[PDB]
Amino acid sequence: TRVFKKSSPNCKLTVYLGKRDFVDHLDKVDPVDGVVLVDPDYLKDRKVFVTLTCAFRYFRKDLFIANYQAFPPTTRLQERLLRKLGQHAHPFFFTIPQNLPCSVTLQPACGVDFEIRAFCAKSLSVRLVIRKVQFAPQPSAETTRSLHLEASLDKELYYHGEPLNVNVHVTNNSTKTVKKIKVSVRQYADICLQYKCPVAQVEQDDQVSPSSTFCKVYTITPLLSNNREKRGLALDGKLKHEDTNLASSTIVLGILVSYRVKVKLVVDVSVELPFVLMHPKP
Amino acid sequence: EVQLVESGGGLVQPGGSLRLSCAASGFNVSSSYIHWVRQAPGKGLEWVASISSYYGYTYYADSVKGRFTISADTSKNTAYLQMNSLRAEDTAVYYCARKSMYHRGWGWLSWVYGAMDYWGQGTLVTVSSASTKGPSVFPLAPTAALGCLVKDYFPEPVTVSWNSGVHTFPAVLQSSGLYSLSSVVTVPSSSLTYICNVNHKPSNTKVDKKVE
Amino acid sequence: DIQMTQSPSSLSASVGDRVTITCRASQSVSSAVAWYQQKPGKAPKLLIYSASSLYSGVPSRFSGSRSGTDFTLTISSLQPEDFATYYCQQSYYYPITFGQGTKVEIKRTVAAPSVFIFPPSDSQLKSGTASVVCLLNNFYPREAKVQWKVNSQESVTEQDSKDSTYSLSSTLTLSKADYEKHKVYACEVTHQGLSSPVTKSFNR
Amino acid sequence: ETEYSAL
Repeated sequence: TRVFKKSSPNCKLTVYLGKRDFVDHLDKVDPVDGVVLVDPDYLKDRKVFVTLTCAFRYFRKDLFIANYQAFPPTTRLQERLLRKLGQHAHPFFFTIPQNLPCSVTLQPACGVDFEIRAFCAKSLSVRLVIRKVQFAPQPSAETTRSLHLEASLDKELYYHGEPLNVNVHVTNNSTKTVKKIKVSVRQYADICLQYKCPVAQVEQDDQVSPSSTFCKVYTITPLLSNNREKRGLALDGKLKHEDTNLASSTIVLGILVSYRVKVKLVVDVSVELPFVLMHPKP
Repeated sequence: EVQLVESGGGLVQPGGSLRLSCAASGFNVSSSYIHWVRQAPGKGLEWVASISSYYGYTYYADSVKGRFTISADTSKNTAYLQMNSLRAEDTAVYYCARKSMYHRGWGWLSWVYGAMDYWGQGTLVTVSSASTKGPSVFPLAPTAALGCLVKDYFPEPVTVSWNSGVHTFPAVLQSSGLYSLSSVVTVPSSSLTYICNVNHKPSNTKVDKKVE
Repeated sequence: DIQMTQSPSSLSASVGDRVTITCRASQSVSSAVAWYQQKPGKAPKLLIYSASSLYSGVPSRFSGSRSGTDFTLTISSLQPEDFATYYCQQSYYYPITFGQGTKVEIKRTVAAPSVFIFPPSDSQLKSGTASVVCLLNNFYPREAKVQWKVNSQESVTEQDSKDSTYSLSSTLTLSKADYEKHKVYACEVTHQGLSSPVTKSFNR
Repeated sequence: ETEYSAL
């Protein structure tokens, strides 16, 4: 049906690859199987090599490199890709260890990005960018500061963009009258070789004056619309500079991204809750 | 199940304004490209505007850039199109449609702007510099065919009945703007009574005329 | 923008026909086209995407194909229910551009216009607006012309469900004076199904 | 760039 072909200026060497978004099932990473198409004159003695990379930039800290030689040799999709090509069609087969940093980049390249590089030379160029990605498989926080503040989330797993609902319970016995309630979202993006980032904040001047109870639900939504101008914002894997989502929530060595909900009063005791922000499997 | 509801359709003078609400059920406005389309009277479709909240992208058709303005409310999971400076040409039946940004294989596709597979039900947007009137009914007299002309009525629908072979002839917009149509029926001349009944529910004007 | 022209502007068809509808874009397109089938009164439905796909629920008798920038929509068996307008629209560039419809008509025996000519009535004369009527009742097919012999509007009925006919009505609107000025009114009907044009005329 | 074809 659909398969991606890449070539260099001379085009003697072509790489056919089925997918370009590798799903980490957390036990078996979708194996990387591709086909190299060459000619005899352009190679003759020089063998055909291909490489998988996990290049981390910001510094080029490739946490892993493996070499598989298309020619000489050392799967059905490979079968069908080969049958159309003939003698100079040679498979390469890389297997990603399950424990690699997923594909995350930083909006100004930087971050984590896999890659398949295909070349031909005598002794161990086509640049095919791939990525690692994951699919989406009841938070409750308390604080007795008086000012009893309880927050709860309907569910922990929310897809990118879907609104998140927060139940707030404010019991105020005190004489200290509230000014605001802010339900904010914090995106922690730790660069490992953990910075707070405000992405959404539904502030309402809901004041619960002495000896009172406040019980209502807020709905907050972190979106890239207002986050376009946030330096260090962890975006998801960018293929050839497409437009990407927010760096999803890692499910555990590169950049570690987590997401929490913070319910802050301005009196100002608060709470914090985590949630998952990964796309669902289509 | 995914559906859209378009609401906010009613009369509005030229140079006025209106607001159309697309309530989207079954999906989010941040995980779908929302497109406001229309269709003129007795013509084909025309793409008015399209938005994506997650990336905050807006695109207007060259004829509705500035005169129409689209945005969304994610808390209510709704899309809003504020129609400014509505004009006669803007008269149409307006639709709302959605393109799921899913099924790239993993996540969102930011460069598809795909085909809108889930439309609403259509809300009429009218534009007219005239006020409600009552139809003026006239008889048309001589297989002998006889009819009645229902001239200068506003607005639709006029329900002309005759006591088979009866047909209402679409109300064509005169230069003034009013709806003026005709309606005839054919009977043999050997029996040449018929009464043409004009109904106008918006004005509650019911009239009868005699032809035979 | 892109002029997604579609042809033919109108094609005759009946049960079992294999209609071919072509859509040509002014600028290059990249397998991004959709053809929408709107019945009169309802809202469109998705038929084609990727220039060759079949959206779920779209009857298999519809198909689309690409032969370059010329996108082909093929309805191998144009069933009775699939009588609507078909507009092509490319979802690659912005602003999206729609075609101009392929009005799916119906075909029957070449018919004649049972012509009638109507002066106004006493009440209409009293009112002041005389709308002289030229009623081309049950004439098939829609292709024809009406000429006035003393500012006409053709209150065309849509294809009638009795026998796929168009009960046209060319009406000329005057005030009392203009109506009274002339003496003999005539409207000439030119149609394919008649040996000669029929000029229905009467005395004021 | 990542070209295209078929199978």
